[PDB]
Amino acid sequence: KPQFPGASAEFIDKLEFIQPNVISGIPIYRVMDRQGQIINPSEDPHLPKEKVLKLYKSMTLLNTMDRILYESQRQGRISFYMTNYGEEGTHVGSAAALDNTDLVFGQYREAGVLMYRDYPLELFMAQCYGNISDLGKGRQMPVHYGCKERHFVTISSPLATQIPQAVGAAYAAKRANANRVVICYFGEGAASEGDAHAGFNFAATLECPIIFFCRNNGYAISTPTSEQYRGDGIAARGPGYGIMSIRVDGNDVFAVYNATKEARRRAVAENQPFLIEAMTYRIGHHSTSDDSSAYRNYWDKQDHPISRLRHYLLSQGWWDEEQEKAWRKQSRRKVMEAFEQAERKPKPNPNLLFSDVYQEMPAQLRKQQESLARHLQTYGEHYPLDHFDK
Amino acid sequence: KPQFPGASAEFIDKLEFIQPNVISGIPIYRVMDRQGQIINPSEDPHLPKEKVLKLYKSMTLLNTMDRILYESQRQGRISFYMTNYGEEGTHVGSAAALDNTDLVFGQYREAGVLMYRDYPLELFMAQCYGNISDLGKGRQMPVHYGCKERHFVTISSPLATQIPQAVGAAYAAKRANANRVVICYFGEGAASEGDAHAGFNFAATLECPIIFFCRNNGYAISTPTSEQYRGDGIAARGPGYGIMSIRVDGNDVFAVYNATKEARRRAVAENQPFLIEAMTYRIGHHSTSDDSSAYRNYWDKQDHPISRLRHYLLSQGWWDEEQEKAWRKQSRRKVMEAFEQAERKPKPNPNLLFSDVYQEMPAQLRKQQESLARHLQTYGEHYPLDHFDK
Amino acid sequence: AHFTFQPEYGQTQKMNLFQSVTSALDNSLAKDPTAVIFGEDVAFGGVFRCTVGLRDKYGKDRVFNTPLCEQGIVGFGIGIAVTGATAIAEIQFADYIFPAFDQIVNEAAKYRYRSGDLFNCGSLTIRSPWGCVGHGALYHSQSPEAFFAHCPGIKVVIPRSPFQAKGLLLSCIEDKNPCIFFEPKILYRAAAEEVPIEPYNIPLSQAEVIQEGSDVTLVAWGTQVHVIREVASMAKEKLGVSCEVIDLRTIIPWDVDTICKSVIKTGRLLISHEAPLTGGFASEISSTVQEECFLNLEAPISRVCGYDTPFPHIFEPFYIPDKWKCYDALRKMINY
Amino acid sequence: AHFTFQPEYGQTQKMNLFQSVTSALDNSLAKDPTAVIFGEDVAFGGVFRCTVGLRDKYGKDRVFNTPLCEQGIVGFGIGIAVTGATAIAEIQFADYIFPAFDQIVNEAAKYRYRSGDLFNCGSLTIRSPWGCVGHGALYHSQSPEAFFAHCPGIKVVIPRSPFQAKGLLLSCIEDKNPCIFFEPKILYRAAAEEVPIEPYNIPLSQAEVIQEGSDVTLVAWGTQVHVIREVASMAKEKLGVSCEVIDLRTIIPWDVDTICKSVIKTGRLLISHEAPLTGGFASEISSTVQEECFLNLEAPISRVCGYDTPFPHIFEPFYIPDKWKCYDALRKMINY
Ligand SMILES: Cc1ncc(C[n+]2c([C-](O)c3ccccc3)sc(CCOP(=O)(O)OP(=O)(O)O)c2C)c(N)n1
Ligand SMILES: Cc1ncc(C[n+]2c([C-](O)c3ccccc3)sc(CCOP(=O)(O)OP(=O)(O)O)c2C)c(N)n1
Ligand SMILES: [Cl-]
Ligand SMILES: [Cl-]
Ligand SMILES: [Cl-]
Ligand SMILES: [Cl-]
Ligand SMILES: [K+]
Ligand SMILES: [K+]
Ligand SMILES: [K+]
Ligand SMILES: [K+]
Ligand SMILES: [Mn+2]
Ligand SMILES: [Mn+2]
Repeated sequence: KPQFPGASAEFIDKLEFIQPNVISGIPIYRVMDRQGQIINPSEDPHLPKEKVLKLYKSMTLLNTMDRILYESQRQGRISFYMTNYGEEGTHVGSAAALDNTDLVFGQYREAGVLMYRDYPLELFMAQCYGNISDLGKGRQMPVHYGCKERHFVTISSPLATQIPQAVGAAYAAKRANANRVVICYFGEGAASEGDAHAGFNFAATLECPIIFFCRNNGYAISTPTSEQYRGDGIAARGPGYGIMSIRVDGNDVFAVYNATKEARRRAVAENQPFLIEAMTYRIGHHSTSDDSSAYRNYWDKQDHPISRLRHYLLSQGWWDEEQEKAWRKQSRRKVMEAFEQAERKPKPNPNLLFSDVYQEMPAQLRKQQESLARHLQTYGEHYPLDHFDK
Repeated sequence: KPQFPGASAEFIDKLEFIQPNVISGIPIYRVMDRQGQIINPSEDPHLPKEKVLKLYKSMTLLNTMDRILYESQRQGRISFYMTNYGEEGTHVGSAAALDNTDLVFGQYREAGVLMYRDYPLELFMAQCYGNISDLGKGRQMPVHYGCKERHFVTISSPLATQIPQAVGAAYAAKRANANRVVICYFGEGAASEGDAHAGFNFAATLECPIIFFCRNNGYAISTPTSEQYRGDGIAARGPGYGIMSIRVDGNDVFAVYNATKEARRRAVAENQPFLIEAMTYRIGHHSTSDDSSAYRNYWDKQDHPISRLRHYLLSQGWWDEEQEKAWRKQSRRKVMEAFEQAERKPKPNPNLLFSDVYQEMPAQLRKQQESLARHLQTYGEHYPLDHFDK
Repeated sequence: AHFTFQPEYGQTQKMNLFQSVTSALDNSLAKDPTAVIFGEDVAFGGVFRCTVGLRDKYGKDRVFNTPLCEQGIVGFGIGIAVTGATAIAEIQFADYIFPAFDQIVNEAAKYRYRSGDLFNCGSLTIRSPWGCVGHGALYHSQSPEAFFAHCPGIKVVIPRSPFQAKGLLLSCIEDKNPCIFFEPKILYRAAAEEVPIEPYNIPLSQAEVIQEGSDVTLVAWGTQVHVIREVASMAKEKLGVSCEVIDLRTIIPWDVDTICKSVIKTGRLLISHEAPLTGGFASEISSTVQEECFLNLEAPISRVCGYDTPFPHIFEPFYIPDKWKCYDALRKMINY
Repeated sequence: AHFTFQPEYGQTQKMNLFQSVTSALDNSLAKDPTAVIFGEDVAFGGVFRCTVGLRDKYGKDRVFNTPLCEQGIVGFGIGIAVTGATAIAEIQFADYIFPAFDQIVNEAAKYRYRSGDLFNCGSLTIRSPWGCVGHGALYHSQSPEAFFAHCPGIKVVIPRSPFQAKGLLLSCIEDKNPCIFFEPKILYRAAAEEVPIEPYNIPLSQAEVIQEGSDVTLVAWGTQVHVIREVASMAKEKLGVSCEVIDLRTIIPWDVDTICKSVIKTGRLLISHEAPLTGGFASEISSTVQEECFLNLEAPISRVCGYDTPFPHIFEPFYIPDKWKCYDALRKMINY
C-alpha cells in the first residue's frame, strides 16, 4: 500500500517511536564456560587436537613476546609497544577459521593473527627494532606489521581507514572470482569514525564478501564505552546497514571460531558482508605511553581467554603441568633467541628514507638524497652512523 | 551474567546471526488518506483553521515562487535554482510544530520552513539575484538562504556538514538552559556521509535536544535508494545509535506535524535526540542543471502533499474554488512584485568580495582590495561596473 | 567568457574535453580487464557526461554508482588498487574532495612507503571537475591543487585541452602511483579539437612550452593557460614584448628544469593561477626559480592569482586573475 | 635531543609547556562561563596532561570526552560557536586533523563570509599536538600548517615556549575567528620557564625578533626557533656572522612587514621548518620576500626543510633540518 521508493513497509495509523533495546541487547554467543566446559554439545566445533594445540601455543607465544617487548620498551631499547593481553582469543579463534589466503586488514592489536599464520619471531622483532631485516625498512613505529606472503596488509596508525579499503579489496576479489574473503578488524572506539559508516554501507550496497570484526574491549585509551556510544554496542549497528550481525564472547576461542567460520562461508557464497562484535576486555595499558591506572583484575584472574583454553585442553587429556612447564621454557627461549638477534642487527642504510615515496624516485627527490649524502660526508661525526648499514 | 563493559546482554548458547528486517520495515505513520480524510480520530491534531490555512498558503506561495524562479533560471536571469516540488508538506508540517525560536539547520530543499516563518519574498529573491538587498552580500549560489532573525542557519553546499554542527548548537542550548530544540534537515543521499554518523552518535552520547529530519525522496540526483543503502532506510539506523526513531508519510502534513511536535516536546524535556524519516518523492529535477528524465508522475497526480491538504480544507468547509482562484491570483501578484523589484536592484559594491573573510580585514587582504580598486580605475571599461553598486 | 580556446597518432575525431575523458576511459577499460570506474552518479553517464555509454559497453560491475560518501569512495578505491586492479574514482566537484583528504594524504600517498613496498595503491586515479565556471560560487569553483602539492607520494595533473586531457589521463591511469586528475569544467563543452581515437600518452612531470619567446616567461595550467596565451598576444601587440608561454601540466612532481631553463633565457617570470595567492602553488615555483636562477633574474617574479577569499558568486568577474590583471602585472614587470 | 631550550605580568611560576596550556585553559574557563573543552580523552587530563584538573574544577558539562571521530569533534565545535559559546576542541595529534579537513576548510573558514556575517564560528579554537618527537614516525610527528595556510578564513598559530604558548593560546581563544593552535609536543615537558599565573595576551599575526643581527635573517617557528638560535651562535663563533633571529609565531595571517623589514636590513634570508620542502610555508615567505625586497637581496633565499617524504621512524635523525644542515646552508649563503 505505501508506494515510496526509499523503504518497503506498511502504513501505521498510530504515532509510535521506535525505542532502542539497550538494557537487553543482542545476546553474547558462548560455547565454553569459564572452566573450559562445552555448554551445548550441538555447538562444539570438535576441532582436532593439533589445531587446538596450535591455538593455545599461538596465544602463549604471543603473550611471551608481549612481556619481553613491553620490558624492552621500558628500558629504551625499542621506542614503543602495544600488548595484546586479554584479547588473544579473538585473534587466534578468528584466524583459525579463515583460509590461509584470505586477506586481513587490521588496526594494531591483532598480532595473534600473524602469529597463527606463522609469521617469524625475527620479523615481529625486526619491525619493532627498525632493523635491516624489516621488510618495512624501519619506516613505521613498532607494531605496525605487514606481510605480503601471509596476506596481512600493513597496519597504519590512523584509525578506521582500513575499513572502506577492506571493502574495496573485497569488491575486487568478487570480480576476480577469487573464492576469498577479506576480514577487517577494528576496535570499538575506531567504529565511531566516519570511515566505519562509509565501509559498512558500501559493503552492503556493493555486495562484498567481507567480515567486519570489532574487538569491543570496553575502552578506547581512557574513554569508557559509556562515552563512546549509547546504542547496544557495535553489533546493533549492522542490521541498520542491512548487514548480518552477531555478538560473541571474545574470551571464548570456540565462540569466536564458530562465528567467524560461518560468516566466512556465507560471505563468500553469498557476496554479502557480516559483522562480528567480540566482547572482551583490554587487560593491558593501551600502550607503553599509557598508565591505565589513571582512569580505571577480575578479567585477568577470572575470565581470561588463555586460561579458559588451557582448562579445555586439560579436560580432553591434551595438556598437563609437565607440558606447560616445557612449553613455557621453549617459548621463552625462542623469543629470547629472536630478541638477541634483532638487537644485534644494524639499522638500514639512511638512503632508504627516500625510496618508495613513489614507485620510482623523482629527480628532485634524488637531489635531496644526494644532498644528504654530501651533508654526511662533511658532518657525519654528528650522526649515529655506526648503527646504520653501509 | 555476562560481565563485559561494552554491552548489557544475556548469553546465548546457539549461533544465530541477526537479520535486518528490510522487506517489512518500520511502518509509515499516516494521519490522512490521499483524499484528505482523517483515518484515526485519536491522531487528529485538530489544528485551528487559521493555522491549517497558513500551512496551505505557505505551500502554494512556495510553489508559485518555485515556478517563476525556475523559469527565470531557464532564461539566464539567475544562475541556478532548485525546486521543492512534492516535498512542500515536509517543510510546513514540521516548521509548524516548532517554536519560533528553535534553531534550524538545513540542506537546500527546505525553503518552505523559511516561508512558514514569514521570510520575505524580497529576501528569497535578493539571495537568488545576488543583489544589494541580500544580507548574504551576493556571495553564495542561489537558494543558499539564511536568516538570523528567523533562526535559520545559512545553507552551504557541502552535504551533511550541518549534521554534527546542529548537534553542537543543541549541546550549547542545553547548557544555556534554553528550553529550545535544534532541528537538522538532510536528504537520504546526504545521510550516507561520514558526518551523519558523527552527528547521530554525538547527539546520543552527549544527550542533546535535537531532531534529525531526513527527507527520503527516493533519489540523490540520479542515484536511486537501491544504490544508496541496503538497510531499511534511514529510520532503521537511529536505534543503533540509541536514538528514538520514527518514519512518517512526508506527503501528509498532519503526520509530519504530529511526529515533529512530539519529538520536540520530548527532545527538550529529556535532552535526547529524535530521528524522523519523512517518506516523500522528488517531483522536480534535482536542480536546473539536471534533466531527471535521463534516469527515471503518479506522485504529482495521485499523491501530492498540496492536493491532500486542499482536500482536507474542503472537507471542513474551509476552502472553495472561488478562494482558490483569488489566492492563485494574489500569490502570483505578490511573487511577481518581488521578482520585478529584485531584477531592478543593483548588485553590491565589488569591495564586498573582501569583507567578512575574517571578522576584521587583515592588512594583506586590504592590500588586495586596494589593488582591485587601482585595477578598475585603469581597466574598468572591461568590467560590468554599471550593474554594481557604488 | 574570460578566455578563448584555440586548437602522428592515427585517426582523430573532433572532441570536446568531456568527450576526450570518455574516450580515455573507454580505451582504458578496453585494454585493462581489471579496470572499474565508480563514484556518485557515474552509472547514467555522470553529471558532466564524462561516463556516457560506458556502463552499457563494459557492464554494471565495472561502471557503477557508490553511496554519497567521498571518504568512502577514496578508501574503497585504495582497497581495489591494493589488490592490483585499476580503480578510477570520481569525486563529483573538486570542492568536495576534502572529506577524503585523510584517505588521500595519510593513506594513499603513504601506502607504498610505509609498507616498504609490500603493498601499494599505484593503480588508483581520482578524477574530479575543477576550477571556476562563471557562477559556481564557493563550492563548485575551487582549485585545490596547492593543498595536495604539500603531500609527497601523490601526483597531481591538470590538462588545458581535449587532446591534452586524454593523453594525460591515460598516463595517470597507467602510472604506478596514486594520481589526482583535475578536469577544468569550464572547458568540458567549450574546448573542442582533434583527438586520436586510439590510446596515446602524454608524460607526467613534463611542462610544455607552447610558444617560444625571449623577454618574459609566463607559466600557468588548466584554463589559465589560455589566459596567458592571450596575454602574450596583448604584450606582443601593445608592448613589442616576446613571451614564452608554458603549460606546467603536472603540479607534483613538477618540471623544475623546463621552467628554470626558460627563465635563464628570458630573465623574467610571471606565474598565474585561479587559486588564492597565499599558499598557492605559484609560491613554490617562484621560490624555486629564485633559488636556481638568482643571477639571471632581472625583475621580481610576479604571481597573479585569485585573491585570498572564498570563491564568490556575484563577484566572480572581479575575482579571477584575468587577462587584464595579468597584462598589467606584466607591463609593470617589463618596466621594472 | 636535536635542540636546546633556553628561558611585567604579576606573579609567575615555573611551568613547562603542557602546564602553560593548562594555565591558559583554566584562566579561560574561569572568566568565560560559556567556554567548554572537549575531544578524545580530555576528561582524565588528556594523553599529554594538558587538561589535568579542569573537569574537577569546572564540571563534567564543561570538560568532556567525545566519541572517537574527528570530523565530528570539529563540526560539533563549529555548532557550539555558532551559538556564541567558546568552544575549545582538541585533536589528539595534528596528524589526525585530516578527517576534519572538510569541516575546517569548507565550513569553519568560510562560515562568516558565506553568510554575510549573519552567522559565524569565531569562538572556536582547535588545539593539537604538533611536530616531531624523536620516534613518532609517520603519524605522530606531522606539521600540517602549510595545508591550512592556503585556506582564507582561519588563523594558524604555533608557539615556541611556555610563556609564548599561554599568551598566544589565550589570544586564539579570545580572537573572533576560528583558530588552529599547534603545540609542539617535544616541548611539553622539556621547555620550562616562568609564566604569569594570571591571564595575558600575545598578539596574533605578529612575529618576534628574539635576537637582533645585521648579516642574515633566520626565520622559523615552534621548536625550530631553538635550532636557529643555536645556528646563530654557531655562525657568530665560527664565521663572525651576525644573525637576526625571528620567530614567526602566526602562520596566517602572517607578519609580512617584520620579516621584510629585517631582510631590507640584512640582505639575506634563511627560513627553516620541519615540514617537507615542497609546498611548505617557507615557499610563501620566500616568494613574498623576493617580491618586496628584490633590490636588497644579496643572495638567493635559502629554505632548509624536511625532505619530501613521509616522516620516518628509524631515520628521524637524518630527516630533520637540524642545526648542522641549517648552519651549512647559511655558510654557503654567506659565501655566495
Ligand atoms: C584518526 C585517529 N584518531 C586518534 C588516534 C589516537 N589513538 C591511537 C593512536 O595514537 C595510536 C595508534 C596506533 C599506534 C599508536 C598510537 S589508538 C586510540 C584508541 C582506539 O581505541 P579502540 O579503537 O577501542 O581500540 P583499542 O584496541 O586500543 O581499545 C586512539 C584515540 C588515532 N590513531 N587515529
Ligand atoms: C559532500 C558533497 N558531495 C557531493 C555533492 C553534489 N551534490 C549536490 C551538489 O552539487 C549541490 C548542492 C547544493 C546546491 C547545488 C549543488 S546535491 C547532491 C544529491 C543529494 O541527495 P539527497 O541528500 O538525497 O537530497 P535531495 O533532496 O537533492 O534528494 C549531490 C551529490 C555535494 N553537494 N556535497
Ligand atoms: Cl652535536
Ligand atoms: Cl574584453
Ligand atoms: Cl558547474
Ligand atoms: Cl608522542
Ligand atoms: K588504519
Ligand atoms: K551543508
Ligand atoms: K595511477
Ligand atoms: K577563536
Ligand atoms: Mn577499545
Ligand atoms: Mn534524495
